[PDB]
Amino acid sequence: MKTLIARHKAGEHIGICSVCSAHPLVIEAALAFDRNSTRKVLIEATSNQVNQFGGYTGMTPADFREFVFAIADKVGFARERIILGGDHLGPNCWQQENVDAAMEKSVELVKAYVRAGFSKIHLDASMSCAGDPIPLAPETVAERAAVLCFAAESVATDCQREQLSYVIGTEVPVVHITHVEDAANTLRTHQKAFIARGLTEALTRVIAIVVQPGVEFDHSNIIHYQPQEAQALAQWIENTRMVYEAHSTDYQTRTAYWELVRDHFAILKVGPALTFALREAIFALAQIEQELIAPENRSGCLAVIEEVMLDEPQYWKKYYRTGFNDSLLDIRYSLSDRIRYYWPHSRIKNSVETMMVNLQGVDIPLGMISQYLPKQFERIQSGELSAIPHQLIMDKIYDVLRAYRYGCAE
Amino acid sequence: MKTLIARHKAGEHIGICSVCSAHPLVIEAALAFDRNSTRKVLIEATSNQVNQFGGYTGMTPADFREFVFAIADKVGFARERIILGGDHLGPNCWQQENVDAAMEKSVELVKAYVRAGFSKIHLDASMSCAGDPIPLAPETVAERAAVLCFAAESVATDCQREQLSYVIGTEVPVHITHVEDAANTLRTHQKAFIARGLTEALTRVIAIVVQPGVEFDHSNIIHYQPQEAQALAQWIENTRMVYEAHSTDYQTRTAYWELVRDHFAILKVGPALTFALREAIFALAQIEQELIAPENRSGCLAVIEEVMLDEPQYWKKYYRTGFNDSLLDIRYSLSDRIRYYWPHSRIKNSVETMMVNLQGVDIPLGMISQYLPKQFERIQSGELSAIPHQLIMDKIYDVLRAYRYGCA
Repeated sequence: MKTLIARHKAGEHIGICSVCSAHPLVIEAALAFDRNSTRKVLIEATSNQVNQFGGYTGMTPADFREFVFAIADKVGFARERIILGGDHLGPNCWQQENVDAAMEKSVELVKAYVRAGFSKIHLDASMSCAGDPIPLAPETVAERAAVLCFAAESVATDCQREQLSYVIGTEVPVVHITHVEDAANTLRTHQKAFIARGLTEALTRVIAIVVQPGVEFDHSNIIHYQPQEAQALAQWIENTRMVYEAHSTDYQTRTAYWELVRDHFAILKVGPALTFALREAIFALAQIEQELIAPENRSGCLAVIEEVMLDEPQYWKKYYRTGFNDSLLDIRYSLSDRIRYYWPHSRIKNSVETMMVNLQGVDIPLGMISQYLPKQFERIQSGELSAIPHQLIMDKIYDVLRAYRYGCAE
Repeated sequence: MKTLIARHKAGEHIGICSVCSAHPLVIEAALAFDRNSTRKVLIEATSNQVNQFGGYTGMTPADFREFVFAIADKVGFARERIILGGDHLGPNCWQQENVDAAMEKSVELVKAYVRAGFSKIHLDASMSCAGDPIPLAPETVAERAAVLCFAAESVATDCQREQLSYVIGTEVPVHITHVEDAANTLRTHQKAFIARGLTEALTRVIAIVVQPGVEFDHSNIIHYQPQEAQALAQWIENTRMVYEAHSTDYQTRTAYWELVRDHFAILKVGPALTFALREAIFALAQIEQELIAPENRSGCLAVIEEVMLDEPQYWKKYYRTGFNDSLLDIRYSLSDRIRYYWPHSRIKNSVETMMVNLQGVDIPLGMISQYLPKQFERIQSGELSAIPHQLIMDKIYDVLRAYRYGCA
């Protein structure tokens, strides 16, 4: 959103949390969390999650829109308060193909997103395809981005075009804090590639550049933002119309989010942390169900989750450790959150629902909430929350959204 | 303390947290929590815990003093910053016995506390003994308090006497205390104390126990309703005393603050401290199940459950009858009857086996977020480590933090 960024550029401490999750409960929580505020909610898909072929979620951009809208309707959240975004749009998942074929799919990808009413468009053709040199000449990155912007602008209706915002650049190094001269060079070459295609107006719609401010996580480690080390970057962006977008901002302290927004990292992408919180809720509720529910009725859902992930290891296998118990500890507790790819699995969905139905039929003792969901227990104590399983899950996800809101709001 | 209450009577928002626990770890947490402040720490025992005959702890009041002091020495807590008190001192343990046998036990109980340097003394002889009318006449309750106070006075040094504070009354009903019944309790105690020659000792009565509308049981908390305790709050302003409130466990930090404001200046906590300790133990046992090799696991939880099922005297009258229900009560009830089992030999050793296993291992961040999320947030902000002992300490500090919010 242009107005929010303009308020930031005029010196207001304000940022936006970009929700990068396809999980329906996470999207429900994101929308519910702001139901009674006036803030816009930003939800973004990656070209892998959703594209013209359905990505891996079986959703086209049009599908994803209606999916989010249907959740919004159920919540009571006005569809117009929703910003939809495309993350890392470009040849990303057609990387193994030659330039022509990957760039043909990328053009139709950008067009699919734009036609579906996605207004925030991240253009990223920094990856080398088959036959390409490694790495790309920075001029080649820019040119390919201009081709993608040209495609967006050409399918846009007049109304959509004026509302389109472009993000450029990538967090991927060609943790290493981005050099100001590389960010400068990324802008300069995008400028030049845009002008070479007559994209003079579209260039004023490039609102953000992606940099690495010094944040990351892997399995059991967080790289905490160090403001002193990002001051050069922070200062460079001030003499532009743009803000920074930061990726992989998950698991930072609420102080860091505030510092980040102060230092002009005003669009903060979150994802794993949201489903990580959801998963902690499900695990907590499953432990509760194991003791509270009669043995013939228990869902067995933790055993189901584990079995599925062990037999279809493809989404986790390249991330986790080899030792057997180490792999289970990772499957369960890694900040990386590779479990997020398995919630759609039919066995997992069925057993989690069985669990939910079971727990909705009985009052959960307060002491079990204190044990397994302590922060929810305290909110129940203060009369702000009920012991309803669905609300306990929401609240778990809200706590992630609360950390961001502290950073992004006044 | 008399100066704390004097500040309160002069209009300052100040309270004190009365820690009613015998657990060494909770006592250690209490002392370490105020290690760097200038606050006094109040630790109280009941007759059941500690008396002439050792109670159930196997500690006389003298033993309990050295036990607190030994913990204070390790923390680096100056012994002089500690206040030792006796809770519900009177014939509660020996109700089954005759009036005069239960009362002789009670005077020797109260003498032993005073001799051992306990400076805060709750006199409560409101229970009916064998041969008594149910309930006792308020005059009778008053009379027996005067007897116990006389016994406390009869043994103090000049120094100890100058320092001796009394509390009177009880929370146990004969629903929020009628101002009238509170006034009647005070009035009768004054008359009985005076009649016993105890006019000077009367000036040393610092508090009366009432019910301000705070309670818990297994899975329910009755939350303090400030507007319902306003009549009580305005009555005590006229008197030389403050209120002491019992069973304040599990309230909000804002209810604690409201309590002190409304002159419930002594707040008694106990089961919430050990409840928190038990949550840390249970979380660590789960972490141990997943991190430690099969041949080295403590079997902590299975030992606890077995021991509690086999020696069930401390919980049997509290918990439910159904077998699974009784397991859920044993684990999770806010009554925390498990607190009586920590000193058992099998439980102690399996808990220490667990701690030894866990101290050699690196606990993944993700597990602490799952099982100890508030501790994880502290680690996340770099104000705590993934050290098992420090994880138990922090669970107990959170209870203590809520009180400090209300009291300081």
